[PDB]
Amino acid sequence: LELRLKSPVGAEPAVYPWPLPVYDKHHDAAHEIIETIRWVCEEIPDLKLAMENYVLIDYDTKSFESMQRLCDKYNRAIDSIHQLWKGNTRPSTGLLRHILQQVYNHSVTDPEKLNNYEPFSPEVYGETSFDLVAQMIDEIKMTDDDLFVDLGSGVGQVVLQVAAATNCKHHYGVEKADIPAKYAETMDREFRKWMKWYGKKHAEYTLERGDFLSEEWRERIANTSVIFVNNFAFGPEVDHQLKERFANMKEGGRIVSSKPFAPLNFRINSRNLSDIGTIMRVVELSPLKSWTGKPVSYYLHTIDRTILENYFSSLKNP
Ligand SMILES: COc1nc(N)nc(Nc2cc(S(N)(=O)=O)ccc2N[C@@H](c2cccc3c2OC(F)(F)O3)c2ncccc2Cl)n1
Repeated sequence: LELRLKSPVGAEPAVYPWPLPVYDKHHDAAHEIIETIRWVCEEIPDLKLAMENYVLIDYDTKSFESMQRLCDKYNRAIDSIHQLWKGNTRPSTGLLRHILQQVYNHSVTDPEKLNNYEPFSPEVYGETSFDLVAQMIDEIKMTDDDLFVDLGSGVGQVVLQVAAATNCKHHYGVEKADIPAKYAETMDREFRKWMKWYGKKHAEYTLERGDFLSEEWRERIANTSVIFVNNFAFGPEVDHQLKERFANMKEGGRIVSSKPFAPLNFRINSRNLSDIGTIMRVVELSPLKSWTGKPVSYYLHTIDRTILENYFSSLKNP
């Protein structure tokens, strides 16, 4: 009582039990199977030739026999292609969206347990966050010298997306809450397994449980080159403590957030020398400035102590 999908790169097969797991009101494992097959067919043109036309539309998700026949036809077509080949790149954006959703559906079995009613919740990642994170990746252009940290990483979705798209030395996700941090452990295993199944490359990453406001995390923030933080619902105290942590970052250190940490129009004077605006540039970025999603904006902060230095030089030399 199971369905098996052979890996296009010879990794362990994907095994699903029957009856197939139900994900949410509108998605299930049956549709994930058909979409997986269709993605592999795009990835391998020979496979599309080896597979008969009708097979990827003439199926019945409510029938074991029909689902088994679909799986069989794909498995046999993958077998002939492996026969032809007898004789590790980053995933495309479309495949990655599919992989992240697949990883989530296999990891977060109980969605009520998450208790996230907020916008940008793990449950709606594909609809809201995925495209926005992709636009953010294109805008900040990270290299192998960069270290990326998502402060309050939930189930680790942003970290997985960034690790699958960039060549940062390392990507970290830190989450305090027990339930998301526990789900993140499964997300991590499911992501590595599925990426191996597709034969797709990703950078090194770590998902960990912890408080980003802890003593251990003070020096970790100071050594981070790119911080991602959804500070939208942060209270003044968490916001205050975070600014203190950012104050130890290196020149050129960057912070990508949902609310700015300093005003966009900050003008250094004698009365505001204690403000974070004295040591960081801030710009409002928006995909609307070929975006067709929500009219969102995000904030890029760049550590630059010359703001403070130029002010002191202006006072000594008028
Ligand atoms: C508006 O309602 C709302 N409620 C809550 N709780 N959080 C937010 N957050 C929020 C608000 C706005 S805004 N400025 O248009 O109001 C815009 C974006 C977010 N969140 C984004 C996010 C946060 C930080 C840096 C970002 C970012 O996206 C980025 F990639 F561009 O760089 C998000 N967060 C968590 C996971 C995935 C994603 Cl993608 N928004």
